[PDB]
Amino acid sequence: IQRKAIMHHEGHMDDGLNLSRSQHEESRTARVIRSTVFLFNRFIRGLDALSKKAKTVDLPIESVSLSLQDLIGYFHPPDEHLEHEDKQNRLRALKNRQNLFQEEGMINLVLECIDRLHVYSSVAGREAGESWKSILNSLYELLAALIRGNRKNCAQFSGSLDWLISRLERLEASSGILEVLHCVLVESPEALNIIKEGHIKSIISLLDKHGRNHKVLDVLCSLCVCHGVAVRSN
Amino acid sequence: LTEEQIAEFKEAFSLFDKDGDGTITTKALGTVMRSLGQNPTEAELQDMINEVNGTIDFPAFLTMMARKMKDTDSEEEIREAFRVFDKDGNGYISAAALRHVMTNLGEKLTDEEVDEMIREADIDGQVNYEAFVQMMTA
Amino acid sequence: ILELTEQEELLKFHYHTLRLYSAVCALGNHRVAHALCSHVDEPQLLYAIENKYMPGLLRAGYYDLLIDIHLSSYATARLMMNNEFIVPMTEETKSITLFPDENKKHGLPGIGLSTSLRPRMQFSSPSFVSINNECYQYSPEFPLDILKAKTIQMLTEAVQEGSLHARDPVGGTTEFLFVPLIKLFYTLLIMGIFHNEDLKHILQLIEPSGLLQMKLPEPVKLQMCLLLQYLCDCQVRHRIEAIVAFSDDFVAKLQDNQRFRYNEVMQALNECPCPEEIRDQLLDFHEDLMTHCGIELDLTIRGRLLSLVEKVTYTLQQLISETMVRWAQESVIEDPELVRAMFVLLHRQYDGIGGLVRALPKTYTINGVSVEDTINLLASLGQIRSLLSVEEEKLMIRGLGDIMNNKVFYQHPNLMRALGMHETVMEVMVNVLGPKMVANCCRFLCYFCRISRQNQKAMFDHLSYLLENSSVGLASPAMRGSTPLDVAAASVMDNNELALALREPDLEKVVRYLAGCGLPVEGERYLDFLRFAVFCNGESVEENANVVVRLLIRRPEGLLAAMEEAIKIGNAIMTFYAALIDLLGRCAPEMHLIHAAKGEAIRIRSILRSLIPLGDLVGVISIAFQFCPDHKAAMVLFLDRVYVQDFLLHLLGFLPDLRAAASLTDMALALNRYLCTAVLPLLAGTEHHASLIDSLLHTV
Amino acid sequence: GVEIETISPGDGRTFPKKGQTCVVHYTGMLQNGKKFDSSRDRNKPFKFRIGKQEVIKGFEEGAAQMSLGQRAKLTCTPDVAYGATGHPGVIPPNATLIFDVELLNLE
Amino acid sequence: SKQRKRAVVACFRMAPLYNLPRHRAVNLFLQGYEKSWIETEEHYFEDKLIEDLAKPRVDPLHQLILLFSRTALTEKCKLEEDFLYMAYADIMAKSCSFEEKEMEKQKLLYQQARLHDRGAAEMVLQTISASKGETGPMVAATLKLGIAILNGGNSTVQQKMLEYLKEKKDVGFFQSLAGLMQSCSVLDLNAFERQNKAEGLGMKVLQDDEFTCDLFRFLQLLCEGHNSDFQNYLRTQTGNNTTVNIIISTVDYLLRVQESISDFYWYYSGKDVIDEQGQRNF
Amino acid sequence: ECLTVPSGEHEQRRTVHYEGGAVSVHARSLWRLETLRVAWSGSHIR
Repeated sequence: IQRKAIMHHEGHMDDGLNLSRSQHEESRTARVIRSTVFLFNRFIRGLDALSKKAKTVDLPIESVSLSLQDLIGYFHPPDEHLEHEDKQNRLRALKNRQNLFQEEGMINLVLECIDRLHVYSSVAGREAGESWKSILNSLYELLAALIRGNRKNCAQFSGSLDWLISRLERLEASSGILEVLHCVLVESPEALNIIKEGHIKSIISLLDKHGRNHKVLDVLCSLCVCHGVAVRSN
Repeated sequence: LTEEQIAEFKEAFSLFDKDGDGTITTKALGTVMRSLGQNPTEAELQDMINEVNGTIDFPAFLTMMARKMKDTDSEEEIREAFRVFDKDGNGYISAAALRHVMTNLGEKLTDEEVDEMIREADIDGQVNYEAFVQMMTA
Repeated sequence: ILELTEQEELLKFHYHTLRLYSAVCALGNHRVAHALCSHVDEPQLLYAIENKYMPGLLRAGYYDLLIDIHLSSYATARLMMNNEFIVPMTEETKSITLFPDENKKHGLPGIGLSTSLRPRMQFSSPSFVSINNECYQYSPEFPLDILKAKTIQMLTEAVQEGSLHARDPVGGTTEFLFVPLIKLFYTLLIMGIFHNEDLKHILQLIEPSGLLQMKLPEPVKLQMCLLLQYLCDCQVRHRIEAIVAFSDDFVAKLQDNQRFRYNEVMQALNECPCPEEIRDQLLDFHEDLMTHCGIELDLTIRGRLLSLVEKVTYTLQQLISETMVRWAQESVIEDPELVRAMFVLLHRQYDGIGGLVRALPKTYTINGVSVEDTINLLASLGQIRSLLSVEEEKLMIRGLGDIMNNKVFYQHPNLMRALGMHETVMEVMVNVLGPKMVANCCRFLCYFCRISRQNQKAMFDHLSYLLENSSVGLASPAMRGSTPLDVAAASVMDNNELALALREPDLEKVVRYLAGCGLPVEGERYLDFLRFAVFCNGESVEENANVVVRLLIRRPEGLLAAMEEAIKIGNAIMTFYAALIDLLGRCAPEMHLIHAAKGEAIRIRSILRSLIPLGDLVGVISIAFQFCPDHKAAMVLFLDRVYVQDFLLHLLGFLPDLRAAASLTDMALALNRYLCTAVLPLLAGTEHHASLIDSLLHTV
Repeated sequence: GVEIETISPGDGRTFPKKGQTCVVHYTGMLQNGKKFDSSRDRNKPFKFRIGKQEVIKGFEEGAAQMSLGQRAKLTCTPDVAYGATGHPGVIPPNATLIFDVELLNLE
Repeated sequence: SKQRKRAVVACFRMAPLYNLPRHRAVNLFLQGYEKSWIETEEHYFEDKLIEDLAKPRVDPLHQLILLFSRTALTEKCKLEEDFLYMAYADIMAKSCSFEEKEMEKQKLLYQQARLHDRGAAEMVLQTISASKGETGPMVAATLKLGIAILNGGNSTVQQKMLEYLKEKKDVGFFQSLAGLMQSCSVLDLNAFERQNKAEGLGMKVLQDDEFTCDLFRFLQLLCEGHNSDFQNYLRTQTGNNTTVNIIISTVDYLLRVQESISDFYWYYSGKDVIDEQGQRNF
Repeated sequence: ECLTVPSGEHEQRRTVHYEGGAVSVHARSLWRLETLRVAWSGSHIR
């Protein structure tokens, strides 16, 4: 149904519009959605200004990092000291928030924000862009936040795995990508069937660059075994 | 069905099989049946092949062999079932004994079925059982 | 290694390396397990058994590597066959006596009688030479009695030291002391090792009637719970082997008794023996034994069962009933898995009757001849049940082809549905769909459906699911015996009862899948299935038939001339309308119509008058002298039911049949075919008599 | 191709014949000293047949050269090893093999 | 009819009485023994057990009830089977002269007191709310226990449940009740006809009946003793979000059963000598 | 069925639609009321 709405002098019998009220956290998240989009499109347009031509022409920085830490705190998983009933109440609210950001597609917005960011190595007056490492680190941590519960959101996300394994070898912020990839590959065997040989060779290569990371071995262990079963070829 | 007959049929079919995936030739049906002591005519062999492709499969072979076996077994069973009664040797059944033994275990429904037998049995009352066989088996 | 106990980065990383080595060889990768046997250095694990100064992390890691490399496959293999209880019938099996020599106590369940099947293992040698299918062999090998004696020493050691409450213990926690050790002993107990000589020792260690009366952390007693549950299952195994040993004595008495009673009644010369003739004529041996056993409920032999039921009433049960409650009391418990494992054993100690109820419709007796085929079939079945949880399809097809070639598969068709292996096969097929693997699975199930009657009930209990995947069956010569739709069609054919037992939403699914055929070849398979769904014995039902014809008067979808258009144009529409006219010919019989007007039977038959209004006769004459043998018989069957002797003689011929008496050769397919199709017109005449005498001389 | 140094001899001259099962306790390592296999270590005399040709080829050339109770080092070419691919899982590609083989008994 | 005649032929065909080579008879004896004999009585042990758990720190019984309470509070979108729960629901639910009526009031009320100190009402009340309209044997075991708690009409348990549904405000329980009452059964029209003809030829109808007699006896045992607050609460349902007037729903279920009884009348409106199956169903 | 506005990545979401099914519970089926008056804007609705 894409029943197109127009006004009319009379209408039909079937213009009986019924009413139903929202909830408080739903209104909260929706206002968060509008504020979030309205910030990040300013941020993207500032990067499009300071990418192609060199101007001053201004860009949002500290409000963005502040809002970003806020949204890191906003998807915080509930603790180990809570009542089990209240733990699952807050967990239910958490998954509802994750799903409401999933459907509006904030993830791809954040991903292209990374794409526009992940350019140079410290474009702009780098007094202002001094916090570049912190901004990318918080963006990877937020990207780790928006997945860890939902099977469906990470299995939907799983198409963009190739870009992540491409960016695995940046040597600068790769721990965030590795954490995101780990939390994705735990909860969806749809993603495990996607991944292929050169990806794994690249992961072993990243181990062959960055010393001895126990996290990498957790990744390979997760890729070895599904929720209950195993994959032989991997 | 008996066990070692199934064992012998399986062993004969696999014995004249080579590859082992239920694929023997059509002409070896006569050979495998005459190894099993079965020898019908040529057109009956052809009708049983046409009942079955080129590769004779296993269970329908067992089913047709079950038909050919349970034919003679059904004759001997209708012999022995009325050799339970009627010790003289004439195969003749009195109708009061039909009222007795018709309500036997298995079906044992109401007076409808025994009236259905007694309305048409031919009663001289000693009744030949082959009329009963022709009656019940359509 | 013992100096690494504070290099904590290196400690954590190497712990994760052991975690990964354990994680790789999960569930039967023997090809990778031999490679780890190269890497793991086999006695180093034996040394890491006993190193009482390693950290508990690496302690648990090496015991897990030991179990995962050398033990896990056969451990799972007996974990699957814990619940099957099949047993041969020799005097060795009859040698079991249920009880320790008229005592007043239980058996102390480490008894090595064990006449059950309990499938067994092999081992490969991990030498590095050329391949002998060694990577794909059974499993890498390992010593056994060394492990047995040293783990017994580890147990007695850990008991007689940790019970004194040392502030030492090896991995800091007693958790790191006991947990991998108890885990190893638990896995090694299941594998048939620890025979009676050391069973007595370990049950002196734990029973005395000690281990269990210590003070523990949580996962230690979780492992102890699993140990105790396995002991309960060994009690059940012994119990059922004993009751089969009793029945072997008991049944022959009943056999001789009722054959002797038959010859008693036969021998007498004295109506009133006719109820005895009635009693000797149950439907099968089932109601025979039902009367024979229910007669002992309210012959002096019945006193032996009266004894034996109270003999198989059954103090380990009562100490369990103490200590589970005590653990729940004194030590208020988190970890709801432990709570579940607590109360399952707690309920099970009282539901020994009900667990026995759960058990006995799986046990089974087998003659001593067929033992190896049962073992081989069960091994292949355990193989495919292991393959359930993952190239793979070739292993599956090999396993199925091994299953296809067994005597016992036919000598004991109760046993197959007793295993539930059809449900396993169907679950594999579910796991495939969202290849030719499905084509083998459907083939096995259709091969399986017909081997008895009551098999088909159990196959019929999945038809709600089974119709939903109809679009797999498509244009392929590998379609007969290959569609899931063909599995549903295998689920009907014989049973008049089950043909009644299905309901209308299945047929709703069918006609929704059939309404999409507004073009195809694929409709004729749906119509074949419905033809199986209406007719079913040689005489049709009406109850399916009314609903089928009603839903086709929704959408059947100049149709008479359309067939008579495109003959010479590719058999698809031809056989399609053949199938559509075959289906509609299976409604409105005569016994409820020609004998008496039954109301709606007239109106369905009038609807059948309403479609193809005897212009069928064009198809009758047009086929018979050219596609030739097949379609015409379907037209005959449509005419024979819905639709005097002048109109009979109007229809005229068998002359083309007689015209090819030696020259043929699809003409050689209508030969006997119309020796049963042109017999329905029993209920120019000289010309037809001449042609029939010509066919008679052609068959002289 | 094989470069056999007799570590410890047996009698030197009683080298086997075809159709005889050869009893060894080998502990082979890599070129780089990395130990990978040791038929000593599982306490099991490995056995094989000359002419049936299961063992690798340099090991087979050493199988007709050592004597009754002779210990020798069978240094082999990685051509004569599993090959330019090597063993899938254990031996890296073109690993030059260094053994320690002790032939014991015959049948 | 037709297949009955071949059935009579088959009744003559079972002439192998006890040829029965050696073990087919033993196998069928095992079948018949398991079928007919093992259904016995051990079932005194429920009183002993539920005595024996309440021997004190929190009670083991309270751990068990709290286990099922937390398991019910998890979100699954579809309940499991959990034969642990299916065992212990029945184990608890089997534990329930003017002087004799005095005594049998008090023993029953003490046996309910053994449970509803331990939050026992709320596990049943939640596990009803878990399955949304699914009619599994789960729900039948819960309603058997919920009846065996409210059997005498304890006012404290009624107030307990009202305090629960006023605090932890849930529409999913009432939505679950409406989803249950939506199907539950009707009588029949045609499955009797098919059932009868299959019965005649081969040699259920209300397979979901005793569940309905438990569900409505449960709803009866929520307004025993005239909890006028709780009788009003079913109708109008204020403290939650969206109301579900359950009483019009039970009127509609009654209307369904009315109509199907009326349709059973017309089928026997003329033949007038009613079979055993018609009486037994009716 | 509920009033909707089309989904992510569009128009820049300027068209109006209707849609049944699960978009109703979701985010973009939501509308904020406003009236004329500054004071007593949060009053009842008549």
